[PDB]
Amino acid sequence: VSLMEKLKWKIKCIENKFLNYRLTTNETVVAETEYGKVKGVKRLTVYDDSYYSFEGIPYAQPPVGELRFKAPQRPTPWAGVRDCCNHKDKSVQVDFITGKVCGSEDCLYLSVYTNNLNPETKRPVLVYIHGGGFIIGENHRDMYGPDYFIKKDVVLINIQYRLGALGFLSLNSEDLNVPGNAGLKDQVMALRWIKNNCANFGGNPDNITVFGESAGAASTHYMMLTEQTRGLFHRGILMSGNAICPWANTQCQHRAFTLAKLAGYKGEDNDKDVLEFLMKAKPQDLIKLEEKVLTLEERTNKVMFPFGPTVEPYQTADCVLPKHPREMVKTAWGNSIPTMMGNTSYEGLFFTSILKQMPLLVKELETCVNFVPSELADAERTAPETLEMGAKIKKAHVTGETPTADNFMDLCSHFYFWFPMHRLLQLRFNHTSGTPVYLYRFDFDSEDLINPYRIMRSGRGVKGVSHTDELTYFFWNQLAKRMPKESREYKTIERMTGIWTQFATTGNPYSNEIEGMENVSWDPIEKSDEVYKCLNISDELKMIDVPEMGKIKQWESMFEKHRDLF
Repeated sequence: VSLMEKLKWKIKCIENKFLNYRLTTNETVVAETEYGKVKGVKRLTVYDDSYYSFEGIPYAQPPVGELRFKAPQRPTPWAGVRDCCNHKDKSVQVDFITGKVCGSEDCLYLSVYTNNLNPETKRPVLVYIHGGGFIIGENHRDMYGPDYFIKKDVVLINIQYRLGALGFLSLNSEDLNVPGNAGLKDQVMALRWIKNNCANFGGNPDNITVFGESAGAASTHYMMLTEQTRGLFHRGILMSGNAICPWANTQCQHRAFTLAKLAGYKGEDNDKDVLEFLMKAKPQDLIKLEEKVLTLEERTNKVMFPFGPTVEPYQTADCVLPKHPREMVKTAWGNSIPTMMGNTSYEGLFFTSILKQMPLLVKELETCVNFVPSELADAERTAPETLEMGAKIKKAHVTGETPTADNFMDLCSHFYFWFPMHRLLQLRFNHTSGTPVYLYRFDFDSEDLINPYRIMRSGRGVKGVSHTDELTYFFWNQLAKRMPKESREYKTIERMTGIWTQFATTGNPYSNEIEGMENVSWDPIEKSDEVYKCLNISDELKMIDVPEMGKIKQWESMFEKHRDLF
């Protein structure tokens, strides 16, 4: 991020401090939890609404010392009142604006918001799992403010979970009890807390919806796949991602050794001696080196992150992912709850700044071998079958005689988002009770209201609807402002939170109380459909055939000889 955007951000951090004070009221309130009483507080919004706020509710023991890299343990209870009028630390990470390491190992918290702690009827409970590649993110209100959703009569809960190597280290040796996925295990313990405790805040434990964007959508989907969570919740919403995405899962068992070596370890490639070294390292020292861990070959093969969700090398009682996601879909409990999925209209537009920076990436489209699904390719990407599959992808995305940045971005929309969604829809239809899945396509562009991922990405002034742009219409953030009621942006806030609340309530996203829906016939996708229908959300709401369908089917065609892998 540029100096000018860094200054502008610092100014916004200070203004947000002042605003937050102005919007804090003096109406403190106490709620019960299974581990002790919590004190929260009423806050106002810039729209002059109000909500009860409890932040910093622990759902697990701080995963420090000997609990580092291990599955979470339940927190210790308390006999008095715990102060929850302020946020806790985020998980250790690199701050994207500043570039410096920030956060704490002491990060296993969730926050609970609602406009009314004693409603006459128990309310639908919406649980947001944040994205950020499993390496960044938080539940702080300067990023994920509940100010729009508290216009609706819901309970909203935003969780944290461990990030990076501290959340996703994985070792083969069973003696060591570091199988992987500690951060997903965190999410499991948070969802158990929510089911056990949401009643204390006016939530219906029999009507919980989990939703997330990007890594939070992959997370939502993992929570729908694992047996650990069977029946814990009742709707899911996957916003630009799922567990079949190529970035959502990695076998990272050798990368602990690599990270240790970067941190100054000398010794053998031996899980015990490697874990021992990493157990004494300063957490910030490990997070700072994480960006250096992937090899050139891995980055070329499109491995996005060194640590993340993984298939666990052995079983334990707390095992979240015992098989590859596609195998887990075959027996998944969550195939049988109402689900909504969708993507933006130009997902890969996110990579604009990356292509400016590294313009030789566009030369990858000359053969497209690097984008062939890894299960079909070779690591060297030189086999003739790999070249033939790459030629198919190239037909789908290269529109003229020389590959362009736009073509690269288009291909990215499909490789990282639309293709895995198609794979997941088709696999799930084979293994479901028949509960509906609905599709949206977010296609609303504005520069009048933005979110911090636009600064991260250097996307100011870039026309089109990038990955992450929909977050602006769900959550308040410190770059936001009060929008006039008549504005296109306000109307889109109303619509998006309306639709999500409607879905959370009923399992059907359609409502004629939502403005612009009077001619919308939003039907779920069927097995028999050759062409997906979606609600395209722009200035109007319109059911259309997914514009991306053609390319989706071209990607599918790479599996003609290997239909069992599709």
